[PDB]
Amino acid sequence: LPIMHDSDRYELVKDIGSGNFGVARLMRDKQSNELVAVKYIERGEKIDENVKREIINHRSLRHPNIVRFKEVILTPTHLAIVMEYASGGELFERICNAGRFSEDEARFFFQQLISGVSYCHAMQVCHRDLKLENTLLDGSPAPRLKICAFGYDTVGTPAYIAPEVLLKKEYDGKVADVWSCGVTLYVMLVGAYPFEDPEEPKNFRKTIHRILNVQYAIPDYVHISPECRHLISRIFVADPAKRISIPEIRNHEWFLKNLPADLPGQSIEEIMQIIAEATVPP
Amino acid sequence: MDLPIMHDSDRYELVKDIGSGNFGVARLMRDKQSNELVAVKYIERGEKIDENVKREIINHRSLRHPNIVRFKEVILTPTHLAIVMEYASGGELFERICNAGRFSEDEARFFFQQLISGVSYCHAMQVCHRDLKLENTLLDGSPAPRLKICAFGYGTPAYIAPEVLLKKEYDGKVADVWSCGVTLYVMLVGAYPFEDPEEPKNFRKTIHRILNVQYAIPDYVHISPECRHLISRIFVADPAKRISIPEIRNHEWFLKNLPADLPGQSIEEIMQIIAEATVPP
Ligand SMILES: [Au+]
Repeated sequence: LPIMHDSDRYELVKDIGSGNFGVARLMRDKQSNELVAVKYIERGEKIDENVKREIINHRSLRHPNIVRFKEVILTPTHLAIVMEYASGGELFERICNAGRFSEDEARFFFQQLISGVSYCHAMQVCHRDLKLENTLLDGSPAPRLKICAFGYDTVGTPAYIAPEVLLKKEYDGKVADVWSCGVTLYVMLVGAYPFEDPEEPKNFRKTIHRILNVQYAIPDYVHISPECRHLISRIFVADPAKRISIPEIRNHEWFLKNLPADLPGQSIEEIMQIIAEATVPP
Repeated sequence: MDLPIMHDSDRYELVKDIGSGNFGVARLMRDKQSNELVAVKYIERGEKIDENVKREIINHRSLRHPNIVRFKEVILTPTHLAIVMEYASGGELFERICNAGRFSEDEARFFFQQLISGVSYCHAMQVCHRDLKLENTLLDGSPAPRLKICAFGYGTPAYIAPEVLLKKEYDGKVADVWSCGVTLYVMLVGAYPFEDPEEPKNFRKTIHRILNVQYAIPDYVHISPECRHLISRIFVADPAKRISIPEIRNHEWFLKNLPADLPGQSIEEIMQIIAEATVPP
């Protein structure tokens, strides 16, 4: 990992290498005191089109519940991509710490989740560009949800995979995403993944089976409003045609409860200048 | 292995069954009369209910400090005695460090203050050393997390003091001071001292560095001279010469921004029940 740059702007906090921020550098902005992550791609043949793509693509994303691009820098050696860093850890970890959430806390996060997914869809980012199986939390004393988009250790359950995705080579990514969000809601409320047998999580055949046949069962000791239960039943629908849609959720009674109403970087020119300047290696 | 079945279903709402971690294999449930969240450990009626268990529970029940994981109550089941205590829902302090990369000197001081408060208190109660799980402290659910130390239980050799490795007789309280130094360091640096980060399972090399007190605050980590001094005063191989808890309580770094603040169950019920659960259905 390439050495420490712009001491005037950023302080090296810590080099990390095992999250979903990838292998990265953790740095503080000596003005905002803001925490930021910094990825790196050697200068040369790597600085290609699909990169430039990702960078521009990403910058477009501006919704707060997203891990936002900040800036691009040029070193002699590398391309450094600097973005927001969620210092609050994984949402899953908070769940495990809690045992499970109250329906109201689950609703609080789920609102942010839908807001960010909706926004991302409205910029045409479906499915596999979105790490909806491992969402994170910012550092704040009141935690904001933070979704990673484009990554240029952590266990990922197959439970996140929608049945049509299991069964088919082509599908609507947005609908699949809805399924995913269902998984996250469930896990928040139950403290365990649906479909997955908690005692043989590595029995993938069994898991997949239950996904295909939509076999889930809210524990007797878990008690949720009938509205909530309904919403869940409306997401866990095998037929993508019949699965509730994002807007439909945006108007669902459970979703609307206590819903907050809220729900100067670089010239793209100079960005392109630095990408260019970066495609050649001294 | 597997737990007995939800009980006292009128005082407590079952939150979750868990099988590992720091609260071991246990049960999370909620007291409906405080809203507070609790954890439950289970021992099998009869022989296992030994004198160490008696002593451990009694000693546990004795402690009342906001930085210590607190005893709530004990309960009898057909199969098990149920011990109910406070549950730190904020996870491990270490996890928060990793999430942060490292702490600012002020945040590290904020937690370290609580650390010393709780250790000091435990010492005054003659609870040293192995009674404290000082290598794995925890946080409550507070948005502004409170440090929570597990006492009595029912990793990295970094925490072990040179004398604990070498000498036959040692003071557990002084050893504890060393431990607290480790915690401070790791908060500030984001890594354990002594332990080679690229060779964490090299316990030989680690131990070597412990015995020779070989540590090195990274160039990119910048701490006040007061802080650096304190650390130099804790990481002393000779226990005789190591800074003491009271000495720390009066150290300038410690005192900065120091907050000034720094209905149980009857002993009879308790003893009664520990006695009754000596017999196994
Ligand atoms: Au050696």
